[PDB]
Amino acid sequence: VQLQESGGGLVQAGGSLRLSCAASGTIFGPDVMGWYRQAPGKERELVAGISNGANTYYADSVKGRFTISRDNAKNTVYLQMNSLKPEDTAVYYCAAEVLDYTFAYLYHAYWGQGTQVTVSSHH
Amino acid sequence: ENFMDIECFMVLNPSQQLAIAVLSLTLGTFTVLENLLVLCVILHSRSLRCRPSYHFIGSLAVADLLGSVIFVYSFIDFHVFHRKDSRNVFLFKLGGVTASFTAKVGSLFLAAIDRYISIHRPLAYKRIVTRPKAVVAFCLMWTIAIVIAVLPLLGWNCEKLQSVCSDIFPHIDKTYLMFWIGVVSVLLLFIVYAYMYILWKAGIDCSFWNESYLTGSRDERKKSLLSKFGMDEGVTFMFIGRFDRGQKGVDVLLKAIEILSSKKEFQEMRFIIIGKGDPELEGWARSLEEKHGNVKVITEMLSREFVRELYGSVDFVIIPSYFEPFGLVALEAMCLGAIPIASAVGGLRDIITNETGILVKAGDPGELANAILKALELSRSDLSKFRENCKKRAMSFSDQARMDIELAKTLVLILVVLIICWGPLLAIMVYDVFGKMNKLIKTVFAFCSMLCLLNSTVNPIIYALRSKDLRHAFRSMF
Ligand SMILES: CC(=N)/N=C(/NS(=O)(=O)c1ccc(C(F)(F)F)cc1)N1C[C@H](c2ccccc2)C(c2ccc(Cl)cc2)=N1
Repeated sequence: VQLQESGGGLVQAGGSLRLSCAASGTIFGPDVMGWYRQAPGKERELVAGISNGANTYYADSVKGRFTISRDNAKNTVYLQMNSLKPEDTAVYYCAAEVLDYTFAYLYHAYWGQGTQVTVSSHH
Repeated sequence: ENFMDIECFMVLNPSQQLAIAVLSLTLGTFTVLENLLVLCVILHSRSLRCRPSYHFIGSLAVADLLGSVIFVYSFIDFHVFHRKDSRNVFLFKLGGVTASFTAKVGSLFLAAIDRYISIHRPLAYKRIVTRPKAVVAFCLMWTIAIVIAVLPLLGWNCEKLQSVCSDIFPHIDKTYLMFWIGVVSVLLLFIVYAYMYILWKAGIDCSFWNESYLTGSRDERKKSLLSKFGMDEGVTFMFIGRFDRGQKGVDVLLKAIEILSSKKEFQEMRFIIIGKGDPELEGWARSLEEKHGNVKVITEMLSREFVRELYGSVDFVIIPSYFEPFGLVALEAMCLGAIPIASAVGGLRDIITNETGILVKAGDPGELANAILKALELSRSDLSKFRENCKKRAMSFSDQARMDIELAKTLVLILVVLIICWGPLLAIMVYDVFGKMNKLIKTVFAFCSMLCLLNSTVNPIIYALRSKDLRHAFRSMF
């Protein structure tokens, strides 16, 4: 499969941003999808995840300010964030896992290239 | 030179010719009324046309209608009237019958694809197979069947090409017939293969997490497993899942194990932890594995039957995840009689009740500690009531899969009835393609050509006998 991301750059503090990630699979592509972030010189953190409907997970530090949506007609994920804070300047990756129904331990995870998001409070 | 050649086979005396005519008329009328009954009970039911899995039923009935009404029409123009049909009318009639058969085969094609997506990709079924996509696919199949039927009407009759053409079908060229029968035969054999594969693979996988494949008893298997891990008997706890921060709370479990390590009940609490991932959590798990003798950590990849053996041997299973969209691990644990102590997040909220396990808060080592000591206290009494309650709860989540298997069995039955009905007829066209024939083969052609109308007769009987929802909808009208 192949994943393409869009929406990176610099954002003024307090603003909002849309990130888009599109996947090219053969049968529904990814069963579950998610957004990861990596601060410079820090480990990756789970910031968003969704499969369908009301199966959304946001971390405790981004709950109430990050919303995730999935479009199934084009097989893509959108991340909306608002009221950005300057600890969110990170490289964002798009992760897409297919998981097997017969065996819950099996899973295949695929990754995007990642886009740099720099939120700046400088006036 | 005419459609509906009944003047052949002069054995039929006038004492029985009227009997043949009236039985053909009553059979055609019966098929038409059955098919319109199927359509009207489909269209007067909200729950039947809203499910794409039943859509082909309507399609199948419509195809059978194209074999019914045309037959009745063709039976009126030769006995009741005596209108000799031209080339155009014969072409239209033969095209209608061929379109009926090709639409039946294509409806079985789309039904087989829908069955595969429903059974063997259940997570992707409710998002791939939508009503507009199914309607579009059925319309495309019907239109391609119509086009390939009406091709001789557009200039593919045998008098146009000035070449040799068939004798049992005047004004029908040989090449069109062999191409049509080749397409239909190839599609039919593909559908037989597809249904066989769908029913075969789903048999070995739908019923896998059950104690019927596990020998011995509970305590004997637990003792053998703990001796295999170099431990004594005791209350056993299990974790299986990914080693990462954010998805599954393996670090929550490790913190809880560290907290219980300082207490006086840790000698009666064995722990098994299976998984792999980031090296830091792996190192923490290995450090707790070497610090205490009653904590076992496995990293290597395991077989599915080994996990089935593990689920029915241990007493409790801990699922302290943060994001669980499906909770298949809880289903596999509870099907084999393993009481879960899980986090109330995601799909784990609506699977474990207050009598089928213990629920904790997400990412709470203290609450996990309290629940695990409560489970230790609860394990002192008998536990078979909780095991049977968890088995009854988890077996109730596979009811949709069993109905999908039953629908696939019904579809295999419809396919083999269609195969039996249209087999010898298409075999007569095969033998027409390779070699000539005498009048006896044309006679048995005319005799076995009523199997099409018989197939149209017996399809609604199968629909009424198999489908409980269709039966209840039919009983809702009166
Ligand atoms: C020349 C000939 N075979 N025509 C007859 N019957 S018949 O008039 O000979 C005849 C009648 C009655 C009886 C009896 F006794 F059983 F009642 C016997 C023979 N059909 C019947 C059958 C059909 C089924 C559905 C719709 C329309 C027609 C058919 C046919 C099928 C498939 C293809 Cl691809 C081509 C054609 N053609």
